[PDB]
Amino acid sequence: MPKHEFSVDMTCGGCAEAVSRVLNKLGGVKYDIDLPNKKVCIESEHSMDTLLATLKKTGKTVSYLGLE
Ligand SMILES: [Cu+]
Repeated sequence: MPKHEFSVDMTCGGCAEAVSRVLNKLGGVKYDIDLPNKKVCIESEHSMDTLLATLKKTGKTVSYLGLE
């Protein structure tokens, strides 16, 4: 499917807010958000690639994990 975990840095909550403000702008995405483990579980018709170059605009320590 197009289920896409990214590990990120949100060592302060505002990074999750920022990430949301990023990804939301994409539109079709939805994304669950873990703060303590600093992760975004994105599930999106828009591919991991499309996600990457969007999520990248946060410029956190974003690292993409496997595709489900
Ligand atoms: Cu932060």
